[PDB]
Amino acid sequence: MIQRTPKIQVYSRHPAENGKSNFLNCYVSGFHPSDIEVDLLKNGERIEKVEHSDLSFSKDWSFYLLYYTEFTPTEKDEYACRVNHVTLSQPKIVKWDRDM
Amino acid sequence: GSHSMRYFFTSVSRPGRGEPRFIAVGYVDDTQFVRFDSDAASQRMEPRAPWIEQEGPEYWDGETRKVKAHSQTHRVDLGTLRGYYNQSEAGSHTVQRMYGCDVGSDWRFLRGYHQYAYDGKDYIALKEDLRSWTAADMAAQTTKHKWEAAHVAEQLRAYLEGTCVEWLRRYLENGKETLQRTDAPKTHMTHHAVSDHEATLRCWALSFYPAEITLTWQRDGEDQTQDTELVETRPAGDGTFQKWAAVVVPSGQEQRYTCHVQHEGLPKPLTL
Amino acid sequence: YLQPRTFLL
Amino acid sequence: KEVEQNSGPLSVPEGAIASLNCTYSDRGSQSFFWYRQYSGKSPELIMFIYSNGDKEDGRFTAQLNKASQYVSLLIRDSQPSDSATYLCAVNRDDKIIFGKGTRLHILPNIQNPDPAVYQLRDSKSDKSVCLFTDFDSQTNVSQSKDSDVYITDKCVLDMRSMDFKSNSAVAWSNKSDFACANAFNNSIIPEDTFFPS
Amino acid sequence: TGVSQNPRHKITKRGQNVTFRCDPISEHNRLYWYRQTLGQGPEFLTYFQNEAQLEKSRLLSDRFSAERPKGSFSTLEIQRTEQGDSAMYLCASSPDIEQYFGPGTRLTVTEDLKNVFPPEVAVFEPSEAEISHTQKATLVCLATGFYPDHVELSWWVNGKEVHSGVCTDPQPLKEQPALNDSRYALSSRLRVSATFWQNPRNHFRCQVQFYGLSENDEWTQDRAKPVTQIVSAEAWGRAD
Repeated sequence: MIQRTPKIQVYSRHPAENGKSNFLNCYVSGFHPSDIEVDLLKNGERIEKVEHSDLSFSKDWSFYLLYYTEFTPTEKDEYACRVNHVTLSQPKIVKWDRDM
Repeated sequence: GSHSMRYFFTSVSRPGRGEPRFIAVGYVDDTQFVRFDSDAASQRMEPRAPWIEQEGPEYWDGETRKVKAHSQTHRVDLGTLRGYYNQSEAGSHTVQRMYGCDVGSDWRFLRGYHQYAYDGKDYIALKEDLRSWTAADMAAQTTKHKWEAAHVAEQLRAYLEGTCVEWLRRYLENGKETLQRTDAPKTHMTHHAVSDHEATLRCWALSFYPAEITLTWQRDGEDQTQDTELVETRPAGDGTFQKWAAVVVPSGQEQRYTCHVQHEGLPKPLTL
Repeated sequence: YLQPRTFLL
Repeated sequence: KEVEQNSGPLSVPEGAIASLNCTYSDRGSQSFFWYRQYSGKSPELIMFIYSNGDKEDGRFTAQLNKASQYVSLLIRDSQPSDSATYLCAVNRDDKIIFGKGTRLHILPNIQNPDPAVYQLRDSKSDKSVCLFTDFDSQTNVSQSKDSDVYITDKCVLDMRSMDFKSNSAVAWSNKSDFACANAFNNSIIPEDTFFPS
Repeated sequence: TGVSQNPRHKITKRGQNVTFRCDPISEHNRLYWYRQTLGQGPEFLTYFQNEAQLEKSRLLSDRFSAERPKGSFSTLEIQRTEQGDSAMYLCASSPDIEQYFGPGTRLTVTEDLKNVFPPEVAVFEPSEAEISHTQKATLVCLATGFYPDHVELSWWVNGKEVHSGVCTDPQPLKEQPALNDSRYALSSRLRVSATFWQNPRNHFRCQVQFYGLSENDEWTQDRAKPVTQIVSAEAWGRAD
């Protein structure tokens, strides 16, 4: 039984522009098995109105999902992605950097 | 350019928690157009792109009837594979399946695929010639022998060479504005400095479709795959994709370096 | 368009 | 109908080519079979075909055309054991849907017809029967307008008969005003038909 | 070796319940039930994959119910049988799509078990005119007065079943066509050389196997119970 730890990318659909609404994305990929936990966080509190794409997989059979939420970036607000997976000793948190 | 249709199926046993999870998803190239999820309210096959909604009741009843059959058959497969590998009922186990067809620029059959994985590893696959099977282990031979005896490959080949090609063609014509588009990448660059000695620059490719792209770095022409950072191409959420590449080299001298984007929508290889 | 036949493993 | 076969009982002489065809309604079908069913028995598979083109197997040729949704079967050098109902079968999902079937009759080549009508009497001695035999394969027998006299059709022959073969039909009634001279007078019979006195 | 079915024949009073059984080929995960009537193809009834019933013909009545409890054998049951249920009930199994059929159960539904009669069998000996005219001798056998319409006719010559020269009708005919209760008739021929018939040492027996009532069935009348049985008639050669 192979296990594969997820790759994780936090990022915005459009160039981040303070004030203007956008979408915050969390792309988790390359993982196996498929039970995964993904939350989008605003100042460390999870956003409820998140949705995700349908589970699929790549040539190598590892899974990928996209979680996303409508959000209006600000300068003080911090956004994060929290992922948990059987291959993680602890939940992995990846903060949103608007230049990545 | 080339096109493809693929279906992706995931079946996950839930030991001691009842029926297994079944997810089915269908793509034309990089655009998902249908989904079925055993966990969702509808228990139908559902549209996921605008151009499939015009299909009528017979198509949806039929795709629903078939997706439930794939489901039933994968439910039996999970029990069979547990038996083949003498695994206990305590563990969760995953069967994955992909099949579909590519066509070329002429929209004629280019290749077919039909392959299974169990617990992440290859189990059995239709060979390129569509007439023989690669079986990964001694348990997968049991399936190979069942399928050779029952001439499964010939039936599969008819689906992949005829029906599949046929319906891909129909989709590509109904999703003409969506599917046959090309979005050139919106390029740009960013400059930062981690220190005085070494500064970082980032090549940016945004809003492009199809997802295929290549970002390479040149120091008067060579390839700098040392100190390189390429992220996997990623979906923007609106049907387009993103990607960026960045390398760190001595500050002040960064025009000996240049970033070359190559994508189908860009007529000549844009350099920056 | 799904394949109308299924094959047991 | 989901599966349509050529209509009417087919009659083909011993040694000729019999030919059956079939169309199916759903273009997504992938599995195609020809089944044979003897009169009192169950469907038995004779061949399958899954790709476009021709499949040869002994005296049997199947053809499949997916673009036109057409299945055929050719039997060359027809034996009497080829007399059966031929069933075209096509998959709808993971089950087989059958057509209504085409009956095939292989006719013996009667090389010296001598149509006669013989009177047979019982060995115990109710009725008695008229036997119309030795006619060629292009005579057919029709039933009485008598509701009180019965007529079998062109006697089907056992498929393992040998040396020399022939066709027959019987008729019978119970009442004294009934003879063989006028038994088959509602069927059309050769002018040379022997009526012994 | 093969798909098996029981019973092979079954007569049922209209209104009663009947149950057929089907033992498929043990490795076949897929099992099917069909119905067939004379002059038509097998009509699809239901489909099992292991123990789960996956499909049912949209026209099938709730009087029909099929089960395959442990994914092996299967039973099909009809409740409150009516006359339109009479048909051949076919079982079939498959590893994938190719179907392998059992020998069927042939069901007859009639208003009263007192409509079931065995055949009377008569042999008619060759005409002398045919003898002198062709030097061949045709015997005729007539099974008459029976219901339902399935009988099997064989010819036995000096203790041995013969096929050469034998010509049996494919289907029986109805003696009273303007009646639903109609009893049937069936004919057959055995043709030999004139010399073989003229030998009085030669014994000819027409044998008709009738399928009738089971042993369980309740017989209500004075006449003999019309059970599954064989009825024969015979003749000996005549030198004349």
